[PDB]
Amino acid sequence: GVEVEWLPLGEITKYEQPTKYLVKAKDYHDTYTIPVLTAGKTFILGYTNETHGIYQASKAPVIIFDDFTTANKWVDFDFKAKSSAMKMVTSCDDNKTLLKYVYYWLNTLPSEFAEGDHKRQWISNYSQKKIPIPCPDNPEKSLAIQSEIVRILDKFTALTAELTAELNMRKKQYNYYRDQLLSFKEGEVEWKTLGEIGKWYGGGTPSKNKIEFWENGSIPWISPKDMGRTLVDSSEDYITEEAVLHSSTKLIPANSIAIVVRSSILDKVLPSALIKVPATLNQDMKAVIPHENILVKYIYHMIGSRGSDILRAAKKTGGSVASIDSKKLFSFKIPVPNINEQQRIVEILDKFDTLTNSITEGLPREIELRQKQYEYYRDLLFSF
Amino acid sequence: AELHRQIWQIANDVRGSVDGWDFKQYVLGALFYRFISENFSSYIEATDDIKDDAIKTKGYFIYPSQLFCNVAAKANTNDRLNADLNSIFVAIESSAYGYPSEADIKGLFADFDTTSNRLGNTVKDKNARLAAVLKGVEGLKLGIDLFGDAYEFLISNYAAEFFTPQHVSKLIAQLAMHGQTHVNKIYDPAAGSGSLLLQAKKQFDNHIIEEGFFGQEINHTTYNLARMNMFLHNINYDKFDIKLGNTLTEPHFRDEKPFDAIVSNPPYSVKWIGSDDPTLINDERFAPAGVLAPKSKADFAFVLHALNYLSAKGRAAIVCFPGIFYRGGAEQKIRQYLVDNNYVETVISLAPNLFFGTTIAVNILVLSKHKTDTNVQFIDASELFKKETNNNILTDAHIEQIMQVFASKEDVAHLAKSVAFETVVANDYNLSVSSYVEAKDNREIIDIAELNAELKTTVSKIDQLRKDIDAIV
Amino acid sequence: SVSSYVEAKDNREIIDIAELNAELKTTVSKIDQLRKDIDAIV
Amino acid sequence: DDPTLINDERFAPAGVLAPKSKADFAFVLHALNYLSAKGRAAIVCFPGIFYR
Amino acid sequence: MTYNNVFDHAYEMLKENIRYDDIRDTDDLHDAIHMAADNAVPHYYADIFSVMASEGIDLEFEDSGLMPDTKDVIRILQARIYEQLTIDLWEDAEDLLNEYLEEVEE
Amino acid sequence: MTYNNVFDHAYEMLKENIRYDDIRDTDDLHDAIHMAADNAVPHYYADIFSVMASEGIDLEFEDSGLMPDTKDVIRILQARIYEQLTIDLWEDAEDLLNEYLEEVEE
Repeated sequence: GVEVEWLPLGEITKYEQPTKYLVKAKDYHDTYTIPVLTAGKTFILGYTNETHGIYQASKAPVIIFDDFTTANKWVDFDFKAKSSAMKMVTSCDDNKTLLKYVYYWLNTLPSEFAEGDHKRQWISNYSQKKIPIPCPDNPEKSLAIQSEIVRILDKFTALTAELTAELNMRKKQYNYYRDQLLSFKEGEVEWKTLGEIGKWYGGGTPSKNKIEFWENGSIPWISPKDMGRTLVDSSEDYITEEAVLHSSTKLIPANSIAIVVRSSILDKVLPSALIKVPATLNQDMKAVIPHENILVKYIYHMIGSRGSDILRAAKKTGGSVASIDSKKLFSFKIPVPNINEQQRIVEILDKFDTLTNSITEGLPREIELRQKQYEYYRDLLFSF
Repeated sequence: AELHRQIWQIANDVRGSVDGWDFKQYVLGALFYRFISENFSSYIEATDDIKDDAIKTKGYFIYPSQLFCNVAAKANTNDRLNADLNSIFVAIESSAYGYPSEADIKGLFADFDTTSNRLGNTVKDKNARLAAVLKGVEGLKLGIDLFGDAYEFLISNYAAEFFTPQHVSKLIAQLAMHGQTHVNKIYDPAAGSGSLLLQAKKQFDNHIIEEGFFGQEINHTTYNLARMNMFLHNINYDKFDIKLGNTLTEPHFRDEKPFDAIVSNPPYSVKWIGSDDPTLINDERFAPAGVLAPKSKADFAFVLHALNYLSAKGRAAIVCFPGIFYRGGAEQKIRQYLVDNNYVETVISLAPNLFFGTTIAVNILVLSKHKTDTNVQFIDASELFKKETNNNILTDAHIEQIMQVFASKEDVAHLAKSVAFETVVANDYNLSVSSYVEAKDNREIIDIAELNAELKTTVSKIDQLRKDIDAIV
Repeated sequence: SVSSYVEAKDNREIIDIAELNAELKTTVSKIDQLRKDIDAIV
Repeated sequence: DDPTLINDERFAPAGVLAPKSKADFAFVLHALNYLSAKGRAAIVCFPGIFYR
Repeated sequence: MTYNNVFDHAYEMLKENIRYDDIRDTDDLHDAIHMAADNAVPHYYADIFSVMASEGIDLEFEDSGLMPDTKDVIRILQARIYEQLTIDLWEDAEDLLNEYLEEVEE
Repeated sequence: MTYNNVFDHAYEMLKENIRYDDIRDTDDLHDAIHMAADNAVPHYYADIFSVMASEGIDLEFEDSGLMPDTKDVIRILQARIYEQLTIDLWEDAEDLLNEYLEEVEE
């Protein structure tokens, strides 16, 4: 690019409201076909894609989400929905814009777009200005010098897309690959009952009226809002060392595991993590320490592989927000082999998920750092 | 706190166990009757009588009628009613509030003591109930100016629907003040209660006394609690009035005055139909506006009422809504008329929440008639410790941050600053475009995140290697 | 109810047909690493 | 019981009473007294019984 | 405080934005709906839950993009109020266009 | 339908689980709190929003693990009801242990 000029945004842009919608059908199960794309995670379940006055999402418009946000951007990928607040941005001119280009340039200004605090509509403000343009090279080689840089950006967006795809296939194949190996073990491995591997501790919760018991401290606290991770070394909450006077808790060792028993299961998969610090957890979950006949990683990956059946074993317990009983969680038998079939196969499956799992020794250290430096390469490339 | 907590507990014992809007009237009547009981005692003993009798003077009665205007008797007070516990029947107070409210001569502020109503199911249920209530009321720890201080929480027992939080009262007090030691203070349209009227002059009575406190409000029980609010807090008598009615439809005094300071607090949805159905198209104060205020945005009708009653020596201090870009075509030009001169001095935003379920912050518009003329938008969002105001509710010195910003045009990074007159002529006169200074701006570096990612991929290669090796157990 | 709840919408996966698929993903990913590393210098 | 409802005729073989906030099954113990040999009852309940 | 109470304020602000701006376009007046209906929602807690406990409105969205996927429950409730009011003002604008623009001919 | 109305049902079911089970332990009776307080929450829409519009309860959690991070807003409201009731029944159980177990000595 030889000549760089700043141009207003609304000069080469047709903005429009979405077309009229009546798409409140009562069931929109996965057997249907349209991609309903929304804000945040841009996918809700399907609907029938024809003859509803559907906007049908042609070859490359873009969108904006939302009222109060005006920041979320997604490529209209192939042919998708119009999902009732998708305000549409396209161009009248076609020989200059190629508005995936201005998709790639619109996410380069986080100045005002990182401030969502008040209740406003911002349509005219981004409708004004600005954008950097290779004008006045139009229409000879304006988009021709943009071809190299959109090749850069398209290959790098493709890098992010393929990394998400291989992370998906990695976790899928790894989740099932945990369980031809290490499973149906014969013959014949002792079906040792849980709780006969070690005196595991219940939990306990202090009341949060006392500021002296709550304001400071260094004992780590475990609550299921901080769970959902893998290999928790610390959490959001550190509880007071004096507060164990009436915490009704037990101080557990530094090679422990922890398991939720409230409101994560009965809908989805219960998480688990190697907890590495001596910590305390609440009423609403349980702390598990095993005893000397084992490696604790083996019990961890055993529960993390058999979670889909130990949630089945005591699933309902009424229609409650409370969940799985203590007794049927206590009374499950896992195969516990000889000592040679612990450390080797747990180093196998532990090296495999320390390939996978977040963060340190994992793929996200690659993925988000590529995202960060991709955004920085965008900002470095787009100056004059 | 010191005696906030003990009298707090003894008074919150009384709240049980039904809807407090009705028996709060009995609580108001009991505490008001006890304040009369001790105020008139403080007059007449200034050491003679522990308890009184029924005297027949009619001259010694009429001396406080022109002076205090609470003239019932000597021995019809709460210190003297405690001999008559569960006194059959309940509505002798309905007699005992009538002859103090004869009050024809002179200067009444009466037609006022109709708080203690009659419900109740029968008379004996009322008798046992007010016996227990007066037992809890006299059982309060007496101690002496702080006696209405717990009554402060009695005006905020619902707000933990519209009175004030106290830090806003101190803010509007320190914005109406100071440097204007001249007649008069104060005027108040949409008065609500006298809480925000209180801490301006109740702290600054020794600064100057000038004239009366001028209120007006709509709701009848709110009118009653407002006209007892400044009564109970040891403020004087003479011109401290609150009138009844809508301030828009019935403003008075018209002549009195272009004032020196006003305070207010308007609620949302206080609407009225424009533009107009009434004769306020042809009024004495909306001719400066040109076009008039629409229905659901009746807040700026108060601020167009405000420039009527204010002198160029004096200044304004009111609060408004952040829900604005231009508010229709009939208020963008009203904001244009506000910025058309140097009507607005400063504007100050706050932080969410530090209110009672709003959950958003507010605008605070401070006006005068004085030429500089830069529309300095000294907003704030942090800090503003908006979690709780209990960091020294007496003297926080948190406005000392704001008064220090108020000192001389403070251009503070990650804070507001003195912005120009024609910086806002470029915008459509919003609040705030400037400044909102640019926190959490984060970017990256070329090569630091990639040799890392290369090491991560080389960890991934040997992970692939022992994946391929360990396919056979 | 616990009984009976007869075994609807229950799903499992495949052992090693998806591992060489992810291996092909990684062989695309090596030249993805190289196309990032070469294009990281302007 | 405070009342005489321990010894009533519709509660002759069954078992101990139904408490206050879980008064659903008092209707169904009332049900199978008022039924013949022949026919059938069709009643509705909360789902959330584990053993209550 | 029903749904109809909030609908009356949104109704009157719609009549303001059609009337005193004198706009004769469908799309610009639907942007005026985006102005007015968002400015007619209540702000107190109990005044929102009274409309939520009233008739007309339901809990569930149609567009989950109106939801901030976080603890902001009152934002979700306010967005549901906004969505129901925008549907009713689709119908109300298709009424009041041909109702009002035929009326202003003088 | 206030918060106190639901608190009375949870109060009486707590007195049931302490009384007719005759449990003399803190932890097992707090599991009985987990039984009773979860079974005393309402189920109608307006009967939940009337308690939410009432006093006592607030919107925000302390543990966000009670929140299903999804469209289930009524689950979030029910979990807030559950959390407020479990705190009040912490205090109520620490009352009723030494209030009741001294009473049953006969």
